[PDB]
Amino acid sequence: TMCYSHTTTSRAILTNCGENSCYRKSRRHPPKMVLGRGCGCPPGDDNLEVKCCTSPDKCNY
Amino acid sequence: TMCYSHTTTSRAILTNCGENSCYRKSRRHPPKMVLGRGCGCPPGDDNLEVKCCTSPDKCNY
Amino acid sequence: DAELLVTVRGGRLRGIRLKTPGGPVSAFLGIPFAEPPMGPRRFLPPEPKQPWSGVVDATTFQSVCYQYVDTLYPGFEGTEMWNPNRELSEDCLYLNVWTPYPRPTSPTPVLVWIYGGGFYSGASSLDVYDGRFLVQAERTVLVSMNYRVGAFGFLALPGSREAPGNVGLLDQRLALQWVQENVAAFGGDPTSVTLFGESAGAASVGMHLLSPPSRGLFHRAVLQSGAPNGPWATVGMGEARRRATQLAHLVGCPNDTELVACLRTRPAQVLVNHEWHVLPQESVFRFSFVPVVDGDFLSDTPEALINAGDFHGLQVLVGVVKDEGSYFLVYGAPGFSKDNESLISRAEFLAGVRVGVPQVSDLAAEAVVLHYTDWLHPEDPARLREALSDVVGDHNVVCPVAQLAGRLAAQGARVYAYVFEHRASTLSWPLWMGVPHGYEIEFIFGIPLDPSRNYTAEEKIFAQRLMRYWANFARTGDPNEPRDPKAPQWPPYTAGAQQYVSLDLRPLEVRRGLRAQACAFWNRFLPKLLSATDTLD
Amino acid sequence: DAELLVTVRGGRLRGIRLKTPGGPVSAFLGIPFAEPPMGPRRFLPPEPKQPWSGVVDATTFQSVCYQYVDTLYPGFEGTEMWNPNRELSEDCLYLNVWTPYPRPTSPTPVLVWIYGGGFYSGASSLDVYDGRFLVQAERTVLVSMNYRVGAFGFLALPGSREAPGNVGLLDQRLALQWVQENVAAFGGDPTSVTLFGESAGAASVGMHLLSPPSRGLFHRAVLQSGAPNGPWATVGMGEARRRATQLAHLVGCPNDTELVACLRTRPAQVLVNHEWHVLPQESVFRFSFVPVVDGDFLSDTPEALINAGDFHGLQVLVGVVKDEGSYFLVYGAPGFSKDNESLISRAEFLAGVRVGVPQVSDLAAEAVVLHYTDWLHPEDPARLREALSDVVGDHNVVCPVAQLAGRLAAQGARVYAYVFEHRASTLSWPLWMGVPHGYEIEFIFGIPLDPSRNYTAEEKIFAQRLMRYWANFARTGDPNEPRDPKAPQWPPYTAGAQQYVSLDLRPLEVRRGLRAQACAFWNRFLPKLLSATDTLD
Ligand SMILES: *[C@@H]1O[C@H](CO)[C@@H](O)[C@H](O)[C@H]1NC(C)=O
Ligand SMILES: *[C@@H]1O[C@H](CO)[C@@H](O)[C@H](O)[C@H]1NC(C)=O
Ligand SMILES: [Cl-]
Ligand SMILES: [Cl-]
Ligand SMILES: [Cl-]
Ligand SMILES: [Cl-]
Ligand SMILES: [Cl-]
Ligand SMILES: [Cl-]
Ligand SMILES: [Cl-]
Ligand SMILES: [Cl-]
Ligand SMILES: [Cl-]
Ligand SMILES: [Cl-]
Ligand SMILES: [Cl-]
Ligand SMILES: [Cl-]
Ligand SMILES: [Cl-]
Ligand SMILES: [Cl-]
Ligand SMILES: [Cl-]
Ligand SMILES: [Cl-]
Ligand SMILES: [Cl-]
Ligand SMILES: [Cl-]
Ligand SMILES: [Cl-]
Ligand SMILES: [Cl-]
Ligand SMILES: [Cl-]
Ligand SMILES: [Cl-]
Repeated sequence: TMCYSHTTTSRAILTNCGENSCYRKSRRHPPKMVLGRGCGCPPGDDNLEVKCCTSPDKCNY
Repeated sequence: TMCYSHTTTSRAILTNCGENSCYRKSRRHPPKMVLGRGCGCPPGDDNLEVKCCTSPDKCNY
Repeated sequence: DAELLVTVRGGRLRGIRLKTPGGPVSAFLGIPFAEPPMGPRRFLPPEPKQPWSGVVDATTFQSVCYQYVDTLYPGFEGTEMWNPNRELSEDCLYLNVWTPYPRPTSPTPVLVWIYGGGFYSGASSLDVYDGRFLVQAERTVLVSMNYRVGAFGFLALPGSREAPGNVGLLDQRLALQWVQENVAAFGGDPTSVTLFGESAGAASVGMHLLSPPSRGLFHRAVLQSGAPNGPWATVGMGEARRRATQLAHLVGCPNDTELVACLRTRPAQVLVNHEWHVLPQESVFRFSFVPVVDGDFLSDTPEALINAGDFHGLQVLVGVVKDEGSYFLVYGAPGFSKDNESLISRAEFLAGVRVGVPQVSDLAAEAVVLHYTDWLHPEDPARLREALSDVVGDHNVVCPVAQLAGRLAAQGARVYAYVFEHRASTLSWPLWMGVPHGYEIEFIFGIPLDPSRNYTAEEKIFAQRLMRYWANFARTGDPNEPRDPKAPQWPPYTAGAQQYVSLDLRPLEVRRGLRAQACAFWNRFLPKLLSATDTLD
Repeated sequence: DAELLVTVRGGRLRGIRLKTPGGPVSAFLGIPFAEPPMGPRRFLPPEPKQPWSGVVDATTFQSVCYQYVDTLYPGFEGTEMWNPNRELSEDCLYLNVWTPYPRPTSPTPVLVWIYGGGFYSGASSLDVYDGRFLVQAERTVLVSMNYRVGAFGFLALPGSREAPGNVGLLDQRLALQWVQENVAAFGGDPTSVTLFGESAGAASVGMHLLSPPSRGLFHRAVLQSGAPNGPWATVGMGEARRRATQLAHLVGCPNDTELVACLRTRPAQVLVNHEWHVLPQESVFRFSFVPVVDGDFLSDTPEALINAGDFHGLQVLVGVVKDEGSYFLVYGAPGFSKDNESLISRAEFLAGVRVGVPQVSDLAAEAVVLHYTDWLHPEDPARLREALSDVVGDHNVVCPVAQLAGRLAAQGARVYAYVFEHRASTLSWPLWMGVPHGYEIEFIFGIPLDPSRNYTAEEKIFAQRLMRYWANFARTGDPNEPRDPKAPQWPPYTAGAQQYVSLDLRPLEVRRGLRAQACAFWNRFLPKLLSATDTLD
């Protein structure tokens, strides 16, 4: 799947996660600032919310 | 002086207080209901307010 | 003549013919419906008048119930107009029947009037309550009764057998029972009986709605400028015995029995003398003796009942005048008198709020001030005049009525709501007061028709039009003509849409929202605030 | 050519000629005004750039201050538009000068731009801050600087010598000093310098007003959609060291010295990674690192100073857009996204209030809901959309600005106030958002003049007209043409009358009251309530 990829300090860019999943890391509570996107499914935390997906393609938007 | 005169249970009526003063008894605090009028200057209290006058004539209105 | 003679379960009566422009009416005035509540009967519920030999003279109003006489403005129609006109007596439980001429054949609908007067005053004999024009113009039977007021009607030592409280309301009920029993004798139809009252009168009506023993005594209710859930309309049990005991001590008294016994020995006037002392104080639009939530007549607080109650099969007419709060401000609020334009300073305003809104935390007045202040014009005296007239208006009347109206509609009833906004050309209060509390009545009763009074032509029509509205409601439970285009339709008030009409010299106009934003403060938010300010002590 | 060469106290520069429809402009981009705040200098106030040998290339913007990049909506102009466009560096303290062509003779007035971005983001290089059209059209000198943001600019351990806080504001000051010293080299008149900013940019401006060491660096101030007394604009000392210590712990650190030492060893990106954790939470329109009330830069809270301050001899221009709160709602408030019409339920509304109005008692939200609810239409989604957009709008911007505006006017200043209410035809946010925060800028800077962009004819005029307003203020301290009838007059905002104008495609229109009723809640009443709800714990 073609997914979004970036960090805290970079623009979003498309990337071939291909085999497997994508993630969308953000601030769990308001303001729900997006903290990053990439390939895989990384742990979250009290402050970090991670939303995982596989199918839709560029789904981690 | 010609002054107003009545009780708790009667209409106001003019009367010759003549020599001396008139009074206007009422509820000290809101509602400041008028409780009576007549000749003289009677004591008041916590609940009763008495306003005295002599000159104006029908002044205890 | 011919039909001034009439016989009721109790005995014979002799009435009198009243003249109207349109034609004659049959009046029967001062019919005894209870054993006079004197001596040992003072403070006690009414007993049915025992039957009499002979023919009772019913050509003239019987004495007004013993009450306080409002003398604020000596020689002033606007206040004197509601003052007692007949002699003053405890022996005062009499009622009056007006009926068309000639007496109708088939049974006609009956209107019953309950006067207001803050539960401390009132009389069925007041010139403005003359039933002659209403009966003549809409051929219906009109009945009104006197009921005990002040302490004689409402002083309560809750749980007491000697002073149960609520007996003034009991007086009203006895009369309603009398009507079931005797109205057919006048062409009246006991299966079609509508209640209409004003202010305390309205608040009563609202209580017969909520008191089951009365539900089978009437079929329709009209509340004008009042409602049982008003803050002034009911008092608690704790409060009530506080006031009765204060009065007792004030009068030298002295066990609830020996307390009331002693109380019963005092002249009536001694009791009225001390009526106004027992008020918690610093307030306008509050009265010493009013109905109690005793668990008897009312089983819960009017608000509690209104919420639970099922109201299917009921039709109610509710309304208010355009400026409810105005005239009450001259009874305390600083800077207010009728003899000027009462252009208050921003500082008299802030002080008045404390008056017009009794015992309420500091933070609460801020909240009122927050809402009723135009922050574009915080110091404009004229603007602060109306503002405090609204504070009092909305708190005591427009929001209790509008709440009720919404709760009824939502729970089975069909409701019609109005705002009366037309100032009598004969009005004798200052212009700043606008259309004040209690000045729609003279029109409802068609008094403008009286040619010896100085009303305009359009007004004589207005009352006619209005009487039709009331008559159509009593007959059908719907005010607007059985079938009348292209006349604007008066739609039913509902909880959502919130439609009402504005009764004035213009045709019916439909508005939405009965002071909807203000009432959300009084009804929704304020109690959430007081809940908190109280758990801050 | 000819005048792209210019020499300043520090050394030689080489500028560049920018093309405008109207004609050319001289730009000098990326002038070093501080010793790069790196290594041991991180968190430390700026030191003046030491002088250089040679000629510095000033034909292009220098790197953007190290900041967080907003990625909410990948590939979306409306957010990406404020994202960094140059590379990202701590070595970022550079400024830019635009000046007419040919360089004016007699000294001309100087405009200085301070960008916003919630104190966590921003750059002088943003396409929407191009100074070319403003300078060309109104021949004035335009200067803008980069200042440190996020932790690099505002992380504070109050009382610390290693991390004093407020250094981002210090960066702004150093540049203002640089301007006194060097602006004459461009035809600039250091005795006529006007500050204008937006949002955090505006809140800064407002702080130079209240910080004496800066008072002699400028003569006029324009605050757009922001103000120092906004709830988001300053943090307390206690709070600030809480946040800095949280960040420290989050980054493995580790005595304030060894704390900051360690902190200084971490990559810049590691610090930005953890920026948003340290927020007290459950809020929109709140940011981790903002100016502190340390007693140094500001001696008291902006509110305290505004109240005491004397402001004679000052002219201020204040304004807001028509829908300030709208776009922030997509960063949390339930039911809000840009990709539909965000028609919320009455229940998402009630939940949003808690978001748009951070840490505030339960009773307080009721009070908001009480005010922002149309009780005629309590469930209307469209109505609840705007309502919450106003709650956020008024709380964070329109009421802090309006308070300020009134306090200034009342205490010596001459104030002019506007409401910008025109939506860019090129706008890329949904229609429900109306005229959102930060979308008057592109017009002020005359960007519609750029022919490679797709603005309408009327709009190109609008910006011209607007630029005139700003230019007239900087020159004279009065926006409306020195002498121009029959053009509507823009009157000064005062505490009472409260006059403002509505900037749109129509001619100037004069309104009274900057959300006057709403602000009375936020400013007058709410704090009386929180005072009480807090002494309820
Ligand atoms: C109106 O009259 C009353 C009593 O005389 C007084 O309280 C008030 O001061 C007057 N208002 C004026 C003079 O504006
Ligand atoms: C708008 O979109 C967002 C995210 O997809 C969602 O929260 C919300 O339910 C939507 N609103 C609708 C469908 O009315
Ligand atoms: Cl007569
Ligand atoms: Cl007989
Ligand atoms: Cl009389
Ligand atoms: Cl109780
Ligand atoms: Cl309920
Ligand atoms: Cl009360
Ligand atoms: Cl005030
Ligand atoms: Cl007809
Ligand atoms: Cl029927
Ligand atoms: Cl309307
Ligand atoms: Cl309203
Ligand atoms: Cl270019
Ligand atoms: Cl050199
Ligand atoms: Cl770019
Ligand atoms: Cl602190
Ligand atoms: Cl002050
Ligand atoms: Cl906060
Ligand atoms: Cl609600
Ligand atoms: Cl011109
Ligand atoms: Cl000047
Ligand atoms: Cl306006
Ligand atoms: Cl407003």
